[PDB]
Order: sequence, then structure tokens, then C-alpha cells
Amino acid sequence: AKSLRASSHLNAKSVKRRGVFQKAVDAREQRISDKLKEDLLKQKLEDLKKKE
Amino acid sequence: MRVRKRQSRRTSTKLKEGIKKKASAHRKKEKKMAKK
Amino acid sequence: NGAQGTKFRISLGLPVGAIMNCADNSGARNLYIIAVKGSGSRLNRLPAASLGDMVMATVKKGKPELRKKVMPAIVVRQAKSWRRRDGVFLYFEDNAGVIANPKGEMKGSAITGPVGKECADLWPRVASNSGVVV
Amino acid sequence: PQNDYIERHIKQHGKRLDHEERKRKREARESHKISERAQKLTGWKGKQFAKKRYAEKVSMRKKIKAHEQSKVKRMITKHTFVGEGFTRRPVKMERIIRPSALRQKKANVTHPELGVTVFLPILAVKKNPQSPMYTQLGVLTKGTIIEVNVSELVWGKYAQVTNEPDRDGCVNAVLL
Amino acid sequence: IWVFQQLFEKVEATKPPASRNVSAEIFVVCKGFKAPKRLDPRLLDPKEVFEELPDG
Amino acid sequence: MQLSWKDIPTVAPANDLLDIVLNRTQRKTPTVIRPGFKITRIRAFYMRKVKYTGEGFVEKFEDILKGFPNINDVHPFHRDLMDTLYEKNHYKISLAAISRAKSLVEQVARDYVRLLKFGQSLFQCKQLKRAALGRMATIVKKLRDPLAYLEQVRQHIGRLPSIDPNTRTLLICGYPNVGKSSFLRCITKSDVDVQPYAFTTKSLYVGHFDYKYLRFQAIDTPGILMNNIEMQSIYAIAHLRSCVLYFMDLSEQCGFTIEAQVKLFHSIKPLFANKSVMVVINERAQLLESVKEVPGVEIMTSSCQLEENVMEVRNKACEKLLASRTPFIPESVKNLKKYDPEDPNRRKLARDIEAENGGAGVFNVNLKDKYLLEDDEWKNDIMPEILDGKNVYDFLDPEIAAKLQALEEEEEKLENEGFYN
RNA sequence: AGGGAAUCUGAACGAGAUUCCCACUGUCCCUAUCUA
RNA sequence: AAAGUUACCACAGGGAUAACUGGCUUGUGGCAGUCAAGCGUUCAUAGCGACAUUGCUCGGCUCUUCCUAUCAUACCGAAGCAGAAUUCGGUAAGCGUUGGAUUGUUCACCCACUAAUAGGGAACGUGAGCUGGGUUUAGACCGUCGUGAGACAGGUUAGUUUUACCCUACUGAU
RNA sequence: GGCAUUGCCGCGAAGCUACCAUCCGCUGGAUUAUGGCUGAACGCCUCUAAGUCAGAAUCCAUGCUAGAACGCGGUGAU
Repeated sequence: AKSLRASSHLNAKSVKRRGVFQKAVDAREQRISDKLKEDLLKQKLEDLKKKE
Repeated sequence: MRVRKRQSRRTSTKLKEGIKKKASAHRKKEKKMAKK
Repeated sequence: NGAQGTKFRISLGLPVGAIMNCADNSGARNLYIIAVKGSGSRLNRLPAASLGDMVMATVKKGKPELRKKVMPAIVVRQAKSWRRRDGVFLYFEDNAGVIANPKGEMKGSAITGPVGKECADLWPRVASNSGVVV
Repeated sequence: PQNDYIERHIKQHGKRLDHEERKRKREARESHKISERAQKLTGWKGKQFAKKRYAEKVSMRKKIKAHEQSKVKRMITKHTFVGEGFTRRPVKMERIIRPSALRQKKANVTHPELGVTVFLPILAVKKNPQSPMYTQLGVLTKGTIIEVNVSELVWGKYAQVTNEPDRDGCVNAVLL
Repeated sequence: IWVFQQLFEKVEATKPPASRNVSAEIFVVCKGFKAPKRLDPRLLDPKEVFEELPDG
Repeated sequence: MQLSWKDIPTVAPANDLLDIVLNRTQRKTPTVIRPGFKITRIRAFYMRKVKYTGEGFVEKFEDILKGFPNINDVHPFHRDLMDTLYEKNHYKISLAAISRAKSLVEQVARDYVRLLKFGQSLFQCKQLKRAALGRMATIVKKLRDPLAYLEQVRQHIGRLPSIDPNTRTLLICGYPNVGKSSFLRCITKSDVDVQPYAFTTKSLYVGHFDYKYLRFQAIDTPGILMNNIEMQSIYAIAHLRSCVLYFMDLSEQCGFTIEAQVKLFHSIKPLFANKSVMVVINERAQLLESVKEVPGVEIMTSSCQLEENVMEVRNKACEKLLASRTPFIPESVKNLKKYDPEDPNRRKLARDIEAENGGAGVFNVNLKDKYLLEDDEWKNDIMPEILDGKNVYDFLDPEIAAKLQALEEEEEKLENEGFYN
């Protein structure tokens, strides 16, 4: 059996990682950072609750 | 790679003195063989 | 040989030296396991079969025609609690297996009692000679 | 797979595009790679390479020289022979154990005057030097004169042994 | 031992000394032979010999 | 064994054979012992090496002996076919030399181990071991000629065709370069040269075809004018349960007289007299009727340029060789066209769907969008299946609103009565 | 009111011995837990 | 009359040493001849002579670590290597190297499974991690009775390193 | 309920636990054999001599574990 550090399998997995396999992670990251940006505005509204 | 075992260059005193006895043995043979 | 598609792990209930019943109408009533084909290898561990695994097994109580020759045997009933992917853990009443050639083709014409879901999935011709599945 | 499945393929499609370039450059590299192997190859592979390469030089000397010449025109741990009257023979050999493995019956004798070797059975052990005990035991150490059976067949009945059968396999003798 | 008993005169089992003592050997002798003119054909064949006794 | 022999372990040329067996005994056995050890370990060391080299040569020799087909025990066609292609006496001389050499090596090993249990020094023991393996080497050095022969026979028998003497066969004969190469070329898939000279073909080429649901094999032959190539053809005629298709060139071509074909046909007549002969033509016309004087012959005129008469010759050959309530069908199926694989204009299957969507094991098939519903807006089904300890499917029926309202009537019939106080 | 059947040994035997057949068990596969 | 001889030599006595890696060890035998690079004190006819070649022929249970001389797994080269399967060879020690019946002296092997069930070291590795079967009432000295041939339950004797609430490695902890 | 050298029996939480249960166990450079490029030595050639690309389960890293109690750092507290 091919090892975990078998050179050809590492290169085949690098063929994967430049396709769909990274793009889904690079969409998920944008959705996570979006909700992180959404988390500032809620807390800023609770700043303006006291500021009222 | 897995670098294999290296031979020593330390000649032990038993080796070194045994070398001298083997050398002098080769002399005594060569002096006899010279006569024939 | 013979097994269709992939094979997934279910618990091992039938080691080497276990007497299971015979389920087909070939002639044999029981079966004695001697070796398990396609098993792991530890130190001191016996080869243990499960449901739907081809073992090499001898007839102990049956027709003399089916004896004199050690032959492949696919286990159809386990009686040890294995797990299905649909939530439940299940087990049968007794250990039973059916005799076949190395190709996976059945000698008998019908299999009595329930046949396991996993065994009938992996072996097509067992499901061909099946009366009851599950 | 019919008969000549690659020869017909050559005779219809060719070898390669670069089959002649690869071959010619490889044969031109082999002049270097002989020397690149001779200065590498540590160990047993070096000794085997040196022996094969010495052989490949002497054979070439023979080709060139022949062309130039055709241009013009207690138990004993030594090997013994025991005669066929073994069953109750030792009168004077109380505890002189001679095992059956060490008994060689047919000496590999060569003829001097005609360079032919006849593998013949030993009849009698005559005169072993070093020990006159060994003459009576039948020991076949180097220098022993033995009697040779000429049943299979000018010939001399006696042969003097030349090898040390304790070391090598057989007994090797030369006729007198 | 039964088919021996009905095809011979006196059937005696031994396993003598100078056997292994651990091995499951029997040397059974069957002295005296009937030599019948009518031999039962279904008897001597191994298909009917090892026909197992029914349950209790 | 049966028809063909490709599966033979290779034959080393007796110098390399030594370099395999002797190197393996150097690598696989322990190699380092002091002179200062006990004599018992020195003995056991060299005994282990003599024996292991013994098993080495014997293993390689046994592979040769069991590997090659036992010539006089196989089959009468193959016994004689190998006898034509190879000097049968020398083929048995070579294998006899290997069978001799194996017994020799066995004798050597058994000798020197027995001689070895009496060694007194490491030197004596070493000299005896060197004596043993050197003696084995001398035996194998005497095998440089038969093993060189055995490699060539291994290579050439490995490429020989597999004829079946029990299937329906038909020999294809005639003078060398009549045009019978074009016949087997245009009857089956087998590449046989029609090169304009005498002995183009050098062996028995085989072509398989199927007619009347049966396996047939037509055997092309080099031709008869005696040679090893020529006698191969004649013994193929003699030993095969077959019919012979003798081909004639009634033309300027071939470079041989038709009268010589007549002379050869009537000369070789005895050994194909039992085979029910067919003759195909690819004072003067009267001497074709001289050929017709044979008990079992038929004459046919054909052209290889057209593909109908070549098939008709086959039809007559195979014919000679054999003697020797209403169903429900929906109109949506009847009106439907056939699936042409090389059509630019047809429906795309799921096979092409998964390729266009990318990959075999990566595409997930949508079970939805393929089932029939009243509204295709609710195609993407959720279906709860469980609500609070009790599964939905057990509660699920049509007219549950009317059935609920029946139970609502059964509410008010118990509401005013006074069960809830 | 633990079996059973043979055999070796001095027909049942005797906690004689051996072998087999049937039953049983953590001896083991493969250990896990509790108490003193 | 008895005498010569003894390495045919059998028993008692006196001498002389045995048994120290001086890099050990591995795969290709030996004897005789055929060539034959040279050297022989000149030099082939003072002789030695390599590779070839020709003659017939004490065992086994369990763990740790190491070696490669690798059985499998990884990548290669050669091979009539159509495909599959395989044979030889190279790099390669990263990781693997199974379960039962086996006791006239096992210094044998059976029958499967497995990708494969590779070979060795840790000088008395692993008998003060241990058992399964062998000496005969087995060491040494002295005596008594004895033709060549052995006994005597004579008589005197020796058989100390094993425990360390040492030492320190190793694990873990302040 | 006292008590039974835990008198005996059934079930059994918590805890502990089993391939008798379940989950999880990686990706970049440098190379070996080898295959090559340009190219000398040597007015051909030549994978190597100066250079140079690829290439093993190999190596070194990434990752994974401990943290030097006499290695260091930043930060809070008067």
C-alpha cells in the first residue's frame, strides 16, 4: 500500500486542493467572517441601548 | 537516508601489536623462501 | 471473490472452533469452522468470523456427500449483537451459515429462516436463494 | 500474441522516434559508465566487477592474438578406505572408531601418459607416509600409494594420492 | 466395530504397549472370516455405514 | 497440460544460474564465524550452507523439469508438432541432462554434509564447503549448451498458437502464395501477410469465427511443395479432426503450374482421404475433373475482392462440419427510437450527466426532480417523519381533516355530559 | 400414611491409568468490575 | 640354552603441553593435464605461474533494542515482458513479519490463513525472566582383592557470588 | 429489622469498563537506484567533470509530545 507520505498521493491531493476542495473552504470563511462583522453591529446596538 | 554504521580508525593495542607479530612472521617466511 | 461492493465492520461472533447450524436444503444440518478467509492477524488471537463472511468450514452432522471435503461457508445468522446504520442493535436466535463454491454460487436451492441484511447485500446469490431477509 | 507480435509491429510502425539517439548515446556513455562503476561499487560488487572485467580483457587478448597469428597463414576424523572383510576385522584395533561417512571407496584417478581420468574403485591401501598405523587403518592422506581396480581398463596398477580428502570432497590420485 | 462384528467371527480391540500412549490408536483384530456367498451390497458401502442414529 | 504453454519460469544461461544460486546462499545464510567458536557451531554453519545451495540448484532445476511439457505424454498433434519445430531427440537429451544434473547436485549435497560432521578445524571445514559448492558449479558449467537451447525453446513455445483438437476445425491449404492468406484475412480478425513470394508464412496461424452459434477455428498453413515448416502443415492435416480447404490459383499469379497443384493434391491424397475435402478455385478444364476423381471433393469458384462468395465458402464448410391472452406493451416504448452510441443528436443518459457534472464517485444523484408530484415547487421534499415520540407515517392518511372533525363531534358529545369536573 | 463408552493394567470394580463421545466452565480468545 | 626385535603393540611409572581474534569470518571443490602476463642470477628449455578450460563425480516460552546479507509493502532496470501473472537484478530497514495437532534419541515435518509469515546479533543476551524430557546412587585422591578380566554398597575428601531496606539506570513526582 | 465469616436469589443506577462499544489519526522541501538536459575531457560521442530537471514507503522539516527546574520574553499587582 502507498504510504501517508507517498509522493504521488501528495501530488494528486495537490491537484484536488487547487479545485473545488479549497473553494468551498474559501466560501465558508467568507460566511464566518460575515457573521463576525454582523457580531459588531449587534453589540453596537447594545452600546446605543445604554447611550439612549 | 538512514546513514549506515561507520568503520573505526582507532586501532586497538591488541590489533597494533598483533600487526607487528604478523609482520615479523612474514619476514621469517620471506627469508626462508629466498633460499630455495 | 464473489462479494459485491465494499464490506463494512460488524462485530465478530463466530471464532475458529464454533459450530453453527446449516440453513440451505443441500443436506447438512450443522457446520464446523476451521479457518476464516480475509481476517486480521494479531499474536494469540483466533480468526473470528461474522455475518456475511466466507469461512472455510466442515460438515459435522449431515449427508456423507457434503462431507469428505472442506468447503467455503457464508454465515447468514450471527446471534451476537451487531449494529445497523439505522439506529438499532440486533441479534438472532442461533448461529447459521450456508455452503457455497469459491465463486459465491450456492449449492442449495433455498435458505431457511431469516437471512441477515448485510449478508444478503454483499452476496447476491444468497439473496437469490433467500426466503426471508432480516 | 499470434507469432511475431512485436517484430510485425516494428515492420509496420517502427521502434520509436528516439530509439537510435538513445541507443547511440548510451553506447557512448558506457565508456564513461564502466569507469564510473569501477571507482564506485563498494564491497562485493566491486570484487565481482573487477573479476568480470579482468575476464573480459583476457578473452579480448585471445581474440586479437589469434587474429594476429592467423594473419600470417578415540575416533579418526580423516578419510579412510576399509576392505570388504570389515565384519570382525579389528583384532588389534580395540577402540579405533571409523565412521561410515568417512569411507570413500572410489578414487578419482588420472592417467599420466594419456590425459584421461578414470573414476575407479580402490582395492588396497598400501603405503601411507607419516604413520605406519595409518597403513593398517587405511587412511588416505596426501602421499598414500593405493591399489586401483582395472576392471573397466598399457596400465599401472598403483596410484599415489595428491589431494587432502579431509578438506575437499573426493580422493584424487595419479598412477605410477 | 459393528460391521466388523457381523462380517467376522471374533472382533477384539487392543491398542498394545509400545504404542505412543497419547495417540488415539486402536489395533482391532478380526479373526475368523465368514466368506459368504450372499454379501449385502448396501451394507459395505460407506453411505449407509455412517448413517447417524436418530434423536432421543 | 492443455493447448498452450506460456507459463514457464525462465531459463538462466548456466553462468548466470550460478550467479543466482551462489549469491542467494551468500545473502540469505549467516556468513560470519570466528575460528574461536565451538567446533559444533563451525560444523553446523558450513552444513547449513552446503544444504542451502543444494536446495537452491534443485529448486531451479525442478522448475525447468515440471515447467516444460512432457512431450510424449501430452497429445499426438503436440508430440509431433514439437518434433517438427524442435529436434525431439535433443529436446529429450536436454531435459535428460537437467534430470541428470539435479540428481548429481542432490548426491553432492548429501555427500559433503556426511563428510562435514568429521571436520576438525575451521580450515578443513572451509575447504570441504568450498569443495561442495565448487563441485556443484562444475556440474552447472557442464550445462551451458542444453540451457541455452532450453531458453530458446521456452521463448518460441511461449509464442506458439493454441489449437483445440476437439473443437470444429478447418485447415486452409494450397500452394505457398496462392491467395489463401487473403481468405483468412477476409474471414476473421488475424493479421496474415499477402507478400508476393513463396514462404511468407512460417507457422500455423489461427483464426476464430462464429457461425450458427458455435466456436470455429480455421487454421492457415505455410504450404506444401521436405522441411520443418513444410512438415508442420502435413501433420496438421493428419492429426486434426478437420476438413481441408485446398486453394488453387487459376491465373498467371503464384508462379507455379496448375498441373503441379494437381500432382501435389493426388500425392498428398492418402492422408487427407478421411477428412472430406473442399477445393476452392480463386484438356485444360478437363484436368480439373481429374482432381474431381477423388471420392470426397467439391469445386467452387470465388473472388476475394468481393465479400459475398468468401462468406459462402464458409457457409458450405460449416454445413459440412456439422454433418461430419395478450402481452402488455406501452406505445411510448413502440414509438421510441433506438440508442445509437455514435449519434450527435440523442438524449443524454445519467452516465453523460455525471461526466458533465464531473466525476463518477463525486457526483451525488438527486433522487428528487425524478419523481411525479402535483406541484413541482414542493419537489425539494423535507418530510418531518417524527413528531414527539410518535412517527408521522403511522398517523398519515388522506381525509384526516374530516376524521379529526368526527373526533371533534366526539369531543362535544362528552363536553356537556360532565366528565371534566 | 460432571456423566457415558471403550482400552491398557490387579464381570463389577479400585478416588488405578489412557483414549474417545456427550455436558460444563474466564484455562484461553481478552480481559473487565466488585469485596475482603 | 635361551637370545634378537617392536610404531602390532595391551597395562603400571617418568617426561613434554595442551586449549589466546597476529582486523578473525562470507559464493564458486580437489587432483592431473592444456594454454601462459611475466619473473627465473643471463633467460622461457635451473623452474614457479592467475582467469579459463578438459578430463569421472539441547529445545522452546516471552519481551526490548539493533544489523541488512530484504520475505512483503514503495520506486526503478533487464527478461518473447501481447494483458494478467512472473523470473532475475538495483535503491531501500520507514513499517510489518499469524493461528492449531507436533516426544524411538523431532537435532524431521504436517494444514491452513496471510500482502508476507526474511535471515541474524545483543560470545556462554535471553538456566537466579522459567520449565519440558537425559548421566547412576556421573568430581578428585587413596587402598583392598584380582593371569590375561573387573569389582568394592571399602576409606578420605570438595562441591561458598544468594539474598544486598548498597550502587545507579529507567519510569513518574516534589 | 438485630443477625447470618457480604446467609441466598432478581433487577440495577453512578462509577469503572470491552474491536464485546464508539471516534480520530498530515503536507512541503532535500535526496537514493534510475530516467534525463546542456555539455566538456577527446576537432565524434558521452546524464558529470563545471553546471542542470525529474525521481523511493528514504532524509529533513510541517504536524504530533515534554519544556532547559542555573535558556529567554512580554504583560498585571505596591
